[PDB]
Amino acid sequence: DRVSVGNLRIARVLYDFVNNEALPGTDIDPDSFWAGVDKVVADLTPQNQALLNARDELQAQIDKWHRRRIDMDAYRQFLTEIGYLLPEPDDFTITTSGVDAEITTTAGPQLVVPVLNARFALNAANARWGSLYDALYGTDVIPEGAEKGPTYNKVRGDKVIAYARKFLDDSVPLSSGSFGDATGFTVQDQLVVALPDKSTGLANPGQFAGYTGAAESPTSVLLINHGLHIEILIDPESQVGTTDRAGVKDVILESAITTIMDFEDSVAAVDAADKVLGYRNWLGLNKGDLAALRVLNRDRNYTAPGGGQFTLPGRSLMFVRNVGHLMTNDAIVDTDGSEVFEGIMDALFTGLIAIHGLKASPLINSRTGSIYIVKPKMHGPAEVAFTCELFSRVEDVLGLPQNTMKIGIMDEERRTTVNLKACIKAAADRVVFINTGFLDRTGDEIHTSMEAGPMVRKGTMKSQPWILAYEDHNVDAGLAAGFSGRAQVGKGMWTMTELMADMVETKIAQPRAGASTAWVPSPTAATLHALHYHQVDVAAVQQGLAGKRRATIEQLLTIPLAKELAWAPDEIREEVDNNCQSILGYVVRWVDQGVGCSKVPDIHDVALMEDRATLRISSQLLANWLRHGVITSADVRASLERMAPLVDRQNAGYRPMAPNFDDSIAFLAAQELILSGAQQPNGYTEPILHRRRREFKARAA
Repeated sequence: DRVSVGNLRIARVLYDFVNNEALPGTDIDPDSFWAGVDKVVADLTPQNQALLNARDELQAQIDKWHRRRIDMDAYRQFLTEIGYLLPEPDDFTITTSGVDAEITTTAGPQLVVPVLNARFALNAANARWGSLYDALYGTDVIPEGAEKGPTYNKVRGDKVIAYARKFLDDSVPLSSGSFGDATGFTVQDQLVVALPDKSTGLANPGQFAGYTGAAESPTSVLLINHGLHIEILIDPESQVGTTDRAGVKDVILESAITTIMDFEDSVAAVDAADKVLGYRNWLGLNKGDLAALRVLNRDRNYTAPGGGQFTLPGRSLMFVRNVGHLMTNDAIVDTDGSEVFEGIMDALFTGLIAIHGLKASPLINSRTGSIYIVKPKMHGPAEVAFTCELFSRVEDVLGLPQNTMKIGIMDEERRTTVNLKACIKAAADRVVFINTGFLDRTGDEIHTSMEAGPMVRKGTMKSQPWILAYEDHNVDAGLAAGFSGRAQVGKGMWTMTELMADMVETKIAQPRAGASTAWVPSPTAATLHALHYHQVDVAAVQQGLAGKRRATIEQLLTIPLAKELAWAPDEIREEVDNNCQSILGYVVRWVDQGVGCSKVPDIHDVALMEDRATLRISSQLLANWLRHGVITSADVRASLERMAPLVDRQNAGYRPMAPNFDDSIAFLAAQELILSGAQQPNGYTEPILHRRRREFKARAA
């Protein structure tokens, strides 16, 4: 079933894929590459294993501590004693180089898409440019007599048009009058726009940055604001442009400035066939020839306010997100049976692939010659140090100069949060971002303090002292480490796919909090969230936050215990009902269809775009309420059974779970996640999930 190379037994599909598709073009000797792999896996595996065991020893110690008991003073002293809370390093500045300006300079939206889905991955890459009009018309941003019918509704149209003209006014203002009264654009020398009883220019001429067509009647005017590009498309002959008083047919926003192709929480990849699919798609993006023709967009040409032709990138600068340290995968199995660590595997294979995106021989990702890898679920700075070591070993096997493989550190584990400055310092010449999330981090929060008592409800976690301090701490640390002109400070994902008006209203808080990037669920959402980077001068904000220490180690460690009495019976029911629905709705699709991400209607029927992290939080909360006797096993079974046919309801378009639950592999998976969730390492969900997806796939054979 396998190819023996050194002490490794590689799955043939994987072996064949690396040799036939990946290796050619990289100037890496196939046999050499394979011994390289063999070497790295043997060398780094016990360290990898050492790190994983340290996690369990720490959690055990913490579990016992709580069981013998809150004295927040000795608690913090205990953590220090065991090596969980480490000493905070001296002040420093990251020194990472050869990084693209999308990362170092531009604040903008950031897309995340499951790599296994070439259609989504294609749109993601093409989402760097996005029509504002389409985004406004199609979503609930413009309210509905402007209803969306089977045909275009001109009423909705000039509402769209009005909104856009106002956007231009706030973003690239004219010295006199508004864009709403524009009648035409000309390029005298510079960008002059004709008003009815006037003619005016850009209040700051530097905002003009190019155009197309002829200077007298340009086909489009390129504008720039806060490093982001705005393009007004001008075609009086077009249907839209015929009714526009300056012949404007559309406004195009530079939107998803970067994208993350995800091998982690948004996919289901449980054996060697899945991984190859992922790697193959990642290959196609890097060579630049993936298609379905819908091709990757080529770059864009323009004319400076009196000069030559310059080209702007037309694709989203791509990061890849490898899996984390925990999992093994039988794509590579050792001589004596043991599955190799998935993360080590990802570093070599996605790193090898990325080499193709460094040159044309057609499409290039990084222009400065870096490979950008996001690493998730690290706990503490020894774990960061190992990842950097993994990368340096890989860059040797690949022939790449050291420091080629950049790191984006996800801050989503408690032991990383309280040692963030040191985690950053361990990657000080590789790091190109940090980022915060609600979902994994809360999962970890619940699991680390599982034994201390029952946690507050899920909806309530969003406002807890620990999480507010954690968000602020992330930014402070990034800024103090000198991120402003160097790396991204990122914030989490907007998960309500349909609530775009709501998104435009609230998600502005993230750049206001000094985040240079944040996550959006789609190309449409990317365009809309780009509006926020125009309103908010992030570099200004980041400059204002300098030297500020707005979160103390005492605040970070405030465990979210519910106060006594707390809830009335029906509130508890709603909570478990809601959690069981989230688990089922997601798990049914993960196990039966290997679809890691899609729109799962929640209890109140909102379309949520959640990944595996939602599993982690929902399950850990229930296991917590189980452990402290808030609810019983008799309670949990009940809801899980009640919600099961309703998930079945929300899935018309599949194999029902009700009424014969005990023979549904998904229903068993979801149930296991609850009842044994307290036993899962850091409440991770992969172990139970990977097992069951494999189980189900052995029903399909």
